[PDB]
Amino acid sequence: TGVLTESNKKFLPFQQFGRDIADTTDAVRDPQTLEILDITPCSFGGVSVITPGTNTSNQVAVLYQGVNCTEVNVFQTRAGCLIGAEYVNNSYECDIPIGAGICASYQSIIAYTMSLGAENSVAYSNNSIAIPTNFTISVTTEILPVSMTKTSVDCTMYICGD
Amino acid sequence: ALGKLQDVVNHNAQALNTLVKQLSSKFGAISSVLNDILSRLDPPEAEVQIDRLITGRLQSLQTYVTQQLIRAAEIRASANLAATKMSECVLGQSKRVDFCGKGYHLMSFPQSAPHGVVFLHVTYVPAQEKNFTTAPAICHDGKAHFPREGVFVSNGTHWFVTQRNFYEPQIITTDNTFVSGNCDVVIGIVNNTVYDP
Amino acid sequence: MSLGAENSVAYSNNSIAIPTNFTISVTTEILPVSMTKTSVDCTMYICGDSTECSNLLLQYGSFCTQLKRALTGIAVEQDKNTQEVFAQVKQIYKTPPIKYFGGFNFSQILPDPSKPSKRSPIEDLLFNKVTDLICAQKFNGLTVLPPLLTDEMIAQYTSALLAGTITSGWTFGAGPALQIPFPMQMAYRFNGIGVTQNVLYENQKLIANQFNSAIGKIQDSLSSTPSALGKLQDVVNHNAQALNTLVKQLSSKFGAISSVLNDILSRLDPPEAEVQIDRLITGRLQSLQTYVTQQLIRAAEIRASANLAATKMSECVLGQSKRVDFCGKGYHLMSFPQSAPHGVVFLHVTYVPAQEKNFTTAPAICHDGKAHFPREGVFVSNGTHWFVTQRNFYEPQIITTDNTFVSGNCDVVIGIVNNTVYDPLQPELDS
Ligand SMILES: *[C@@H]1O[C@H](CO)[C@@H](O[C@@H]2O[C@H](CO)[C@@H](O)[C@H](O)[C@H]2NC(C)=O)[C@H](O)[C@H]1NC(C)=O
Ligand SMILES: *[C@@H]1O[C@H](CO)[C@@H](O[C@@H]2O[C@H](CO)[C@@H](O)[C@H](O)[C@H]2NC(C)=O)[C@H](O)[C@H]1NC(C)=O
Ligand SMILES: *[C@@H]1O[C@H](CO)[C@@H](O[C@@H]2O[C@H](CO)[C@@H](O)[C@H](O)[C@H]2NC(C)=O)[C@H](O)[C@H]1NC(C)=O
Ligand SMILES: *[C@@H]1O[C@H](CO)[C@@H](O[C@@H]2O[C@H](CO)[C@@H](O)[C@H](O)[C@H]2NC(C)=O)[C@H](O)[C@H]1NC(C)=O
Ligand SMILES: *[C@@H]1O[C@H](CO)[C@@H](O[C@@H]2O[C@H](CO)[C@@H](O)[C@H](O)[C@H]2NC(C)=O)[C@H](O)[C@H]1NC(C)=O
Ligand SMILES: *[C@@H]1O[C@H](CO)[C@@H](O[C@@H]2O[C@H](CO)[C@@H](O)[C@H](O)[C@H]2NC(C)=O)[C@H](O)[C@H]1NC(C)=O
Ligand SMILES: *[C@@H]1O[C@H](CO)[C@@H](O[C@@H]2O[C@H](CO)[C@@H](O)[C@H](O)[C@H]2NC(C)=O)[C@H](O)[C@H]1NC(C)=O
Ligand SMILES: *[C@@H]1O[C@H](CO)[C@@H](O[C@@H]2O[C@H](CO)[C@@H](O)[C@H](O)[C@H]2NC(C)=O)[C@H](O)[C@H]1NC(C)=O
Ligand SMILES: *[C@@H]1O[C@H](CO)[C@@H](O[C@@H]2O[C@H](CO)[C@@H](O)[C@H](O)[C@H]2NC(C)=O)[C@H](O)[C@H]1NC(C)=O
Ligand SMILES: *[C@@H]1O[C@H](CO)[C@@H](O)[C@H](O)[C@H]1NC(C)=O
Ligand SMILES: *[C@@H]1O[C@H](CO)[C@@H](O)[C@H](O)[C@H]1NC(C)=O
Ligand SMILES: *[C@@H]1O[C@H](CO)[C@@H](O)[C@H](O)[C@H]1NC(C)=O
Repeated sequence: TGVLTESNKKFLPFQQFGRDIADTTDAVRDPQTLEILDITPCSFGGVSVITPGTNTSNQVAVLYQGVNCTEVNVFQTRAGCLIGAEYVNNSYECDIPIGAGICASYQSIIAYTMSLGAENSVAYSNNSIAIPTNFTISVTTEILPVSMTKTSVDCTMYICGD
Repeated sequence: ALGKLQDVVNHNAQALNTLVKQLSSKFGAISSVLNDILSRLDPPEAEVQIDRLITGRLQSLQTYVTQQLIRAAEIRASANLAATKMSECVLGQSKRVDFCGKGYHLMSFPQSAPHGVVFLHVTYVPAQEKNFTTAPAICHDGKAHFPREGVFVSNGTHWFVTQRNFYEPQIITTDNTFVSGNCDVVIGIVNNTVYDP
Repeated sequence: MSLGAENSVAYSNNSIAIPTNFTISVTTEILPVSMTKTSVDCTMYICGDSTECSNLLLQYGSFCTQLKRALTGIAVEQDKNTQEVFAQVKQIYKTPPIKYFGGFNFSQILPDPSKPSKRSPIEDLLFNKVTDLICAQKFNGLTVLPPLLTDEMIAQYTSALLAGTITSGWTFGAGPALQIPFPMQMAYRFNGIGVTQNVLYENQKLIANQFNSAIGKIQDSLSSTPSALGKLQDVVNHNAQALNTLVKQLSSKFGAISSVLNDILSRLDPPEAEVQIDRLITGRLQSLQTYVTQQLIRAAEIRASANLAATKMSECVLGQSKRVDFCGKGYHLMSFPQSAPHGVVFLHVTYVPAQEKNFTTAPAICHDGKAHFPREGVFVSNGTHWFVTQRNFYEPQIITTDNTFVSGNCDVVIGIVNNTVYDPLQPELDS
């Protein structure tokens, strides 16, 4: 199953079919008329559903991965076509990752380019220094997994039972 | 907050559930129940059906063991990191940056958690910074004076020497400065008096 | 093979070697951070458009769900690895408009305004030097997923880290960014490795020239060597190779009459077609499981490398590290992060001692029946006179009460030599 586009490839007279580097057909010669056609498979995409928690809302957005918007609140991203989210020029922290610098959040569902950080310009000069005059004692949490559940499998009973 | 430990627990349960789920798979055989296969067929074809079930179940079990081994390696690496943190953050003060909390590390406290450890990192964070005019050295009597442990700061009219991480201005003296060379070599040296005790 | 050039160290009980000069050495460390994110449609890959094949595939159970879940875990893991290595500052720092840092030149590592990508010349070189197969891989139901952080944003994070380190030293890592002049920052780093501030200040122009020359050499070395960026390219190669192998596996009969499902359906009745499709499904499923297993092992290796890269970014770039060989060869001074495709390159600026000279050494000096020990240095003799100098640079100073401390009598100490110890107070009271 494929689209048959015009081909610029010059086949030798014996050759009938054409193959990719990976041994998949990319070209063919028509039997009725001796012309070369570029066989290209029909478009496919990975449908991804972007949703907030169900209790908060039931609105969803659909991302078609790798599919241009013209071949399927519609916005075009490098990741694919995003339908059901409205692009906002504002930048916020990432809530739901879409990819290619695009993130989604619920406020309706909006898509935006995520802000890396707040912008700070340090006042560097040849002869000025900044000295702390006070301190904060900060306690922070680090959570590390140490062990897993210990599992034993009876191979004979699992495969065969009694 | 405790997502990582729960995730590990979730994976183990999920893996077992998947393995249990695999028992309900025909694997290309007439039935997924061995007892039905024995009850319904003669041994020459029952052997073939049992073989199909055995190969599918064995493949499932091998897949489960392979994922378990990869997860075991990941957990072992995490445990080794946790042991390193326990030795270096709890049993000692660490000069490594960001190893034992954000900021300058002071001490750490271990807390047990299911399948895990939680480290409470007590760190010192500088705050309320103030601008000062600074110089590399002080020129007094044709000699260059450098801070032994601090930095030279000026509030606009007077020069003092203070510790780098806290503002504590002190009079510039021979006690807290050392003399190396003449003033001319140093770039940016400023002229100020150096007190003698 | 020869292990090494042969050197015999001239050990003697009373001789020490003291460096009289230094070399500022910049070295490159290349670390992989992330891999290509791959997603596989299990049904499309194994069966394509065949309904009968999908129906037979359903009998095997949740294998497809397991493979998709594992790939999804790897895909999120790569983004997490990139966040851990690069997103370590919540403030995007910027360099001052006047790029004067006491004679230190950072043009090669700072972002270039002229370039549209806003990357440094070193970063641009790194991107250039790391590079219908893709179409076929896409056509077989395998999809490459874009990285969550784009290359420009990763470059922006590296720029923020560079701006923070250059303008603020190590303060920004541990808290608010506190401005410090770059020569004073370099002097602090010199103090960290045990060399006094005066050595940096007196030789500031020489140190700046050495650093600039080293940075230029680093750019030339990366540009002129094919195998400098081998590790990142290898990772890219493995991912492409794995996909190619998986695509190649579709052309395998796997013990069946044909490798084409459509031919099997067209030529055979369903009782034997089911057997042939089963053979194809089991072979393709085994191939897919094998691919996922290698991907998981590689993901673990890349995760370990990313954890190491994050540790280097925290300890070498955001701080000065006393760990030996962790942040370059030599005594570590500072480090600079540069973005690279699927990777980070660390420019480690280190202090290497050079032009060492022999001196006669003693553990202690005996004066007035008392043993004097150096507070911070070592006792050296040039043949006739005794001086005390810092261990890592030769700076002879007169032995005085100020730089020595008295513990015990001379007799207990072994190897003690007799020399005068000057008193600062003696001229003052005398005059
Ligand atoms: C130290 O002084 C500098 C300049 O004298 C201060 O930097 C200014 O900060 C304000 C407030 O954020 C900005 O609006 C200016 O644009 C900054 N100037 C420059 C040249 O960057 C800095 O805030 C002072 N530091 C402290 C702790 O007061
Ligand atoms: C340093 O910061 C501490 C807080 O971190 C300041 O303590 C506060 O002082 C104000 C006014 O004196 C009180 O209203 C607060 O209740 C205090 N907070 C705490 C936690 O004690 C302290 O005054 C600051 N010191 C300087 C010199 O600025
Ligand atoms: C810089 O700090 C010094 C020391 O604190 C200041 O000198 C003192 O200033 C106070 C108030 O102006 C006077 O009462 C003292 O008599 C001063 N001491 C001496 C020894 O003169 C100085 O004023 C500060 N400069 C600025 C611009 O704030
Ligand atoms: C720091 O002090 C030195 C010596 O007191 C100053 O050097 C003198 O400068 C004046 C005016 O430029 C000359 O007339 C003298 O001949 C200089 N003497 C010597 C020994 O060089 C120097 O100018 C001072 N620097 C500052 C910034 O005030
Ligand atoms: C310090 O002195 C020792 C010995 O006085 C020197 O070691 C000699 O080095 C030369 C040249 O490499 C060799 O031919 C000798 O055999 C070495 N002698 C011994 C006893 O090992 C050493 O080179 C001197 N250090 C410096 C920096 O010149
Ligand atoms: C320390 O080494 C530096 C070079 O690493 C020396 O600087 C060189 O000095 C010579 C003669 O003065 C010049 O011809 C070179 O061009 C200098 N090189 C550089 C890179 O500036 C310096 O002289 C040495 N110092 C000592 C005390 O040995
Ligand atoms: C910093 O280094 C850069 C390059 O490392 C210097 O730029 C060079 O400037 C010279 C003189 O104008 C040109 O001939 C070169 O073509 C420049 N190189 C590049 C790569 O553009 C720069 O002058 C140095 N100094 C400062 C203050 O930026
Ligand atoms: C060891 O170092 C001392 C001090 O640098 C040298 O003593 C000086 O030597 C020079 C040249 O011989 C004389 O002009 C000075 O007057 C000496 N100073 C004193 C205080 O005597 C000494 O010569 C060096 N010894 C050797 C063997 O090089
Ligand atoms: C170091 O100095 C001490 C004290 O001046 C020396 O001890 C003296 O040695 C002489 C000759 O052996 C004796 O006549 C004195 O009676 C000793 N005095 C004491 C208090 O013991 C010692 O010999 C010197 N050591 C060296 C290696 O020169
Ligand atoms: C077949 O028919 C087409 C259409 O009439 C003609 O153009 C062509 O020359 C014929 N012969 C071959 C060998 O294709
Ligand atoms: C000091 O800094 C300013 C801007 O930061 C610069 O214009 C000036 O040239 C610097 N001074 C010297 C002596 O380089
Ligand atoms: C000093 O070293 C030499 C050989 O290096 C050795 O023979 C001698 O015994 C040593 N001196 C003492 C007092 O042990």
